[PDB]
Amino acid sequence: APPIMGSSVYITVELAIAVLAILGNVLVCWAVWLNSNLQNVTNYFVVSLAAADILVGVLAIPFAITISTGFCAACHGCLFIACFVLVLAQSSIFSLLAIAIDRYIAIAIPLRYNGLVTGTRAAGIIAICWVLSFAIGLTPMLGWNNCGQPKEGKAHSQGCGEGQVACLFEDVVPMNYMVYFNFFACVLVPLLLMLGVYLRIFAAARRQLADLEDNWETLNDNLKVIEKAAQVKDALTKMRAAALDAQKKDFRHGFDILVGQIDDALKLANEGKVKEAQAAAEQLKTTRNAYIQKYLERARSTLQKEVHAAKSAAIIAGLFALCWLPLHIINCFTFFCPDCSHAPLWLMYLAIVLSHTNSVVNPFIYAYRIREFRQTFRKIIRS
Ligand SMILES: CC(C)CCC[C@@H](C)[C@H]1CC[C@H]2[C@@H]3CC=C4C[C@@H](O)CC[C@]4(C)[C@H]3CC[C@]12C
Ligand SMILES: CC(C)CCC[C@@H](C)[C@H]1CC[C@H]2[C@@H]3CC=C4C[C@@H](O)CC[C@]4(C)[C@H]3CC[C@]12C
Ligand SMILES: CC(C)CCC[C@@H](C)[C@H]1CC[C@H]2[C@@H]3CC=C4C[C@@H](O)CC[C@]4(C)[C@H]3CC[C@]12C
Ligand SMILES: CCn1c(=O)c2c(nc(/C=C\c3ccc(O)c(O)c3)n2C)n(CC)c1=O
Ligand SMILES: CCCCCCCC/C=C\CCCCCCCC(=O)O
Ligand SMILES: CCCCCCCC/C=C\CCCCCCCC(=O)O
Ligand code: NA
Repeated sequence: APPIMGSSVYITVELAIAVLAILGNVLVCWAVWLNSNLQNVTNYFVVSLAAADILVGVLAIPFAITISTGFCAACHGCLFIACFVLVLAQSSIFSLLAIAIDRYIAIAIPLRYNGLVTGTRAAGIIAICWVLSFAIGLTPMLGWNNCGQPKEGKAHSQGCGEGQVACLFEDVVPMNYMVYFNFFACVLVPLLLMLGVYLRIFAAARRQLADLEDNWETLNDNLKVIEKAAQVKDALTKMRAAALDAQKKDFRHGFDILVGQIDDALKLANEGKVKEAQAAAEQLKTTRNAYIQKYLERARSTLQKEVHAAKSAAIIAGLFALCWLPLHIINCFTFFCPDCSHAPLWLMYLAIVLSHTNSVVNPFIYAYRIREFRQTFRKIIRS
């Protein structure tokens, strides 16, 4: 069949993807500018991520359509066209990595976060990443390419002038750079690092919840042994150690009557007044229900709020890896198996449009998983 027929379908799908990539991600940057609640260090990385997805539809996708024609051009002008999308992919990887680290510091060392992670330092970190992404993505232009061994039979058949070449990715971009340098070092290694950071995040949160529950059960279980008891001095000692262990306002009050009531009943045991030491220790049961019980339930909800946020960010990085791995696996076959038959053009088309689809999914996740984004999105849509 005519080659223009199948080309029109691929061009149509690519042009539609760019429209959704530009529209949705601009809506993300608009919400962060208006709503001040969205103006935190974690969201400055998702705006840098949205800018990379906006630039995919404005530049990378139009570049991909020009590559498909095999037009004649200077080999270095062809290099910038074929390799610019690598600059945007590296920027997203660093943005995903930075997001995972931010949520780790928030759950591991929550007290120092506001002093550790500041808005003026992230603006330089984002700038450092974008400059480094241009270096990684444009590495073939520094000499690691195939401009010195041009395909003349393809250049003569295409009618290319002197100094030009049939602009094709697999012709000017070496496949050892794509597999060893791009996929392994710059993509796979940071992705595995992202998997490790999220493991330590979910485990630490599961341990903090378990530590809080046991500190509550130690406060309750030992309340039954003082009332059914030197035996009262033992439990009142496990009282305090577990009371301050759970200390990690109205709460600061409630702990003061708690540690105070346990202190009063403690000395009543050192001098033998057992029945009075008992009676002085069932009055702290009222303080437990009116103050210490409320602090524990509030911290459990706050813990879930941070975990839900860590889950949402973990989904974004997972969707990235799913949309980009099929393309890299196909390159591993072209490189590691020369006796294999090269992947057909339709499968390559499917791998290109699948990698482009990652520039559309992220604004959907924020609206579905982050309430503040969804509400802010509605105010702009209504107005
Ligand atoms: C602000 C935005 C839109 C700027 C966009 C700049 C783009 C469109 C420009 C900048 C550099 C340009 C390339 C530079 C060199 C060559 C080699 C030549 O033989 C064919 C054109 C080609 C391949 C150019 C295509 C267009 C190009 C990629
Ligand atoms: C990345 C996750 C979702 C797994 C997806 C599976 C993909 C990447 C796998 C499954 C089957 C694979 C194909 C199986 C056989 C061949 C024939 C060979 O001559 C070229 C590679 C090619 C065409 C493979 C390319 C990669 C492939 C399409
Ligand atoms: C951390 C995980 C996701 C890494 C993914 C593993 C990658 C690197 C693995 C999985 C499947 C592998 C391919 C499976 C089959 C073949 C055919 C063989 O004739 C050459 C090697 C080749 C082409 C392998 C190359 C490496 C490969 C692509
Ligand atoms: C993300 C990196 N990357 C690649 O890894 C790649 C590639 N193009 C090929 C393969 C050739 C090919 C693909 C589509 C076509 O229309 C065509 O005419 C030829 N590869 C292996 N693109 C260009 C779209 C690309 O940017
Ligand atoms: C929403 C994104 C809109 C993008 C609009 C631009 C899309 C088309 C871009 C340039 C097409 C490539 C130009 C190459 C000239 C023809 C090549 C040839 O005939 O040999
Ligand atoms: C939704 C289905 C779209 C079409 C299939 C998408 C991906 C299929 C996965 C791999 C199947 C193997 C494809 C290889 C084609 C034949 C290879 C050959 O001709 O030697
Ligand atoms: Na992206």
